[PDB]
Amino acid sequence: PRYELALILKAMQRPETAAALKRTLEALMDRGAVVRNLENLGERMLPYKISAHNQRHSRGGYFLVDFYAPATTVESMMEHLSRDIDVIRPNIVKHPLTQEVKECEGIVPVPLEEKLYSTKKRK
Amino acid sequence: QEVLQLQEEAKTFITRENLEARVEEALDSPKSYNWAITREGLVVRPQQK
Amino acid sequence: QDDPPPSMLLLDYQNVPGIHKVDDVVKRLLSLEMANQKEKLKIKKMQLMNKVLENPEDTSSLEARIVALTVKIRNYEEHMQKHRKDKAHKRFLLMSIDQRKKMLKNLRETNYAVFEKICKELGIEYTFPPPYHRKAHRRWVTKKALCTQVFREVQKLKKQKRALRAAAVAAHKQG
Amino acid sequence: KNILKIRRRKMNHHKYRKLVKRTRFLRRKVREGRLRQKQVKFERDLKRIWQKAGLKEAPAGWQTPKIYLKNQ
Amino acid sequence: VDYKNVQLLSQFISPFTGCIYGRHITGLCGKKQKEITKAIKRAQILGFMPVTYKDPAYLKDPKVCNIKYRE
RNA sequence: AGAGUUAAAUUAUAACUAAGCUGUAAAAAGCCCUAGUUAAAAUAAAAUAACCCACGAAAGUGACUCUAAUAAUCCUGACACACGAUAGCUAGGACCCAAACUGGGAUUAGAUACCCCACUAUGCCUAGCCCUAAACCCAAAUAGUUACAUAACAAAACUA
Ligand SMILES: [Mg+2]
Ligand SMILES: [Mg+2]
Ligand SMILES: [Mg+2]
Ligand SMILES: [Mg+2]
Ligand SMILES: [Mg+2]
Ligand SMILES: [Mg+2]
Ligand SMILES: [Mg+2]
Ligand SMILES: [Mg+2]
Ligand SMILES: [Mg+2]
Ligand SMILES: [Mg+2]
Ligand SMILES: [Mg+2]
Ligand SMILES: [Mg+2]
Ligand SMILES: [Mg+2]
Ligand SMILES: [Mg+2]
Ligand SMILES: [Mg+2]
Ligand SMILES: [Mg+2]
Ligand SMILES: [Mg+2]
Ligand SMILES: [Mg+2]
Ligand SMILES: [Mg+2]
Ligand SMILES: [Mg+2]
Ligand SMILES: [Mg+2]
Ligand SMILES: [Mg+2]
Ligand SMILES: [Mg+2]
Ligand SMILES: [Mg+2]
Ligand SMILES: [Mg+2]
Ligand SMILES: [Mg+2]
Ligand SMILES: [Mg+2]
Ligand SMILES: [Mg+2]
Ligand SMILES: [Mg+2]
Ligand SMILES: [Mg+2]
Ligand SMILES: [Mg+2]
Repeated sequence: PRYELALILKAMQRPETAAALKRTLEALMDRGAVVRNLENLGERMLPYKISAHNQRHSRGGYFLVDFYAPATTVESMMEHLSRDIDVIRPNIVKHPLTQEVKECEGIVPVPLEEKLYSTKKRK
Repeated sequence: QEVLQLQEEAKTFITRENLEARVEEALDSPKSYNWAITREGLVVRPQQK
Repeated sequence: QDDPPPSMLLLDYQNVPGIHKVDDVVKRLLSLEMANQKEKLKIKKMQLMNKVLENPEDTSSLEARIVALTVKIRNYEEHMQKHRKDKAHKRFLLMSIDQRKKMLKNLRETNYAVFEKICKELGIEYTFPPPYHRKAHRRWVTKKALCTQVFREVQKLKKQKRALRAAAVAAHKQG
Repeated sequence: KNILKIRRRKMNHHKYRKLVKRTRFLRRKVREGRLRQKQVKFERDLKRIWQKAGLKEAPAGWQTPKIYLKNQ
Repeated sequence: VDYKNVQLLSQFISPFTGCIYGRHITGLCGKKQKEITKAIKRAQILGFMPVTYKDPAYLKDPKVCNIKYRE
């Protein structure tokens, strides 16, 4: 997967929720995006209260949208997400699974540094 | 091998129709990533419910 | 301007078996469409080195490096268009335009015909470095401009004063 | 220590800036005064050429612009 | 390390402050410390995790770090 | 280099509540359109992580995200070319807070200062200049060696 969409949404009832998600992925599929998956992380009370669209929210629903999109596009979708009345905060991150795991071989122990000061028979 | 992986996931993708399915499913099955650690390197995932 | 078409199938997937039968979704995923820009630059690199070169394999070939460098320059130029305030990348571009000139001086000294054909292909022109780099300042540019025009005049005057002698001596010889 | 060299500089600089404040307009004269010599010598430099190249007038379309006195 | 598991990132944060413990406490490689830090900051701006205190839910979870506050 | 975003704090401005609040070695002036609490945009600046030592040619760079992206099959090289902290200059915006200047207040023989209080150019953005630093790691670049060898001190001595 290429890109990841963290959707924090205004907590609603089910129908309204469904609507919001649907039109979101519609917008994406219109900017040229291929949607992999949809992961509902639940409705949580937000860590802190978020003010957007002249409403200050306590709780919210959490969603994760993996998708492939062309480079040029990401701005467009960000704009159309910011415009949206029920998105309580958008974001788009390079999907975690493009990033490689380069093996910690372990701790390479660092030896004390020597030959800093000159040898001097002082005092 | 890569090309065939993607060939396999092409069956599982979300397309214009499956929206109606997928969305209805996403709400049905909440999934967690929440995940922990033990001093031995071991993981303890969320306690069984 | 050239245009590595949206559907072009990123380089590393080009020659693998059984591609065209594959459904349009995955083709769309491995297209230049979904690509980073780096990919498009791999393509441009390939195409240029095919059109221009002799032996696609040699990296170390003076020619090869000139072509590659030229690709990256052309890229820095677009990145220059969109960011005019970016001093860093201006630096890269201008170092690189130069290094290309360096290796071109190498071709022009060593293998002539090849150098020639590269200059033809890549639209690069070789202007010999002019002796005496001196900042031309207002006083000098002005005094030279004047002098140039004084010359341009004195040859005119000399021309006429000898032309009336041509006319006079010919009109005396004729009758 | 080496501060004792810097002290001198520090003083000499300060004592100079102070000077250039009092003297400012006297200075301003003598600067422009020499710019009007410059532009003139410059002119003569070129005049010399017509007269040396045999032309009577300065060549066609020559206003001989003022570089040194350039302002704003 | 993902910015998604806030439990994990909570494990490396001071409960009362919301501080991020240093290597000399957490005891991590260079790359894993850095990884954790960035992950946390991401989790804070995206708001999966709060800034100024350890989410109470996770106070009762296993404790990794070497700090002794209460003596 | 772009484009988008904000967690802590602060401020407008309301709701209450108390008369004080601020400020130093000690005070005074200052403000009570003040202060504590509860709400809350903009602007500005980026705790911890950092006991890390990465990235850039250097200046410099450490909130978040995405886009673009880090010259050279790699020797040296200018008065040429392109950059160059702060401060400053030009035009237009911004203005929480800081603050040269200046005006009060103390201190003082004096106090054009150190302390206090306000407030300004200015730090901020966009575009254009200016081209200076203890621009210093005071240690030129590129290959080497640890042989020979202690002026002193500092970061040990040297080839090409
Ligand atoms: Mg010693
Ligand atoms: Mg002197
Ligand atoms: Mg003079
Ligand atoms: Mg900008
Ligand atoms: Mg705030
Ligand atoms: Mg407040
Ligand atoms: Mg307030
Ligand atoms: Mg006190
Ligand atoms: Mg009083
Ligand atoms: Mg610190
Ligand atoms: Mg450092
Ligand atoms: Mg790139
Ligand atoms: Mg390089
Ligand atoms: Mg060089
Ligand atoms: Mg400067
Ligand atoms: Mg400035
Ligand atoms: Mg101001
Ligand atoms: Mg304001
Ligand atoms: Mg103030
Ligand atoms: Mg006074
Ligand atoms: Mg006294
Ligand atoms: Mg004192
Ligand atoms: Mg003010
Ligand atoms: Mg600045
Ligand atoms: Mg410095
Ligand atoms: Mg120093
Ligand atoms: Mg020096
Ligand atoms: Mg040098
Ligand atoms: Mg070099
Ligand atoms: Mg040796
Ligand atoms: Mg001795």
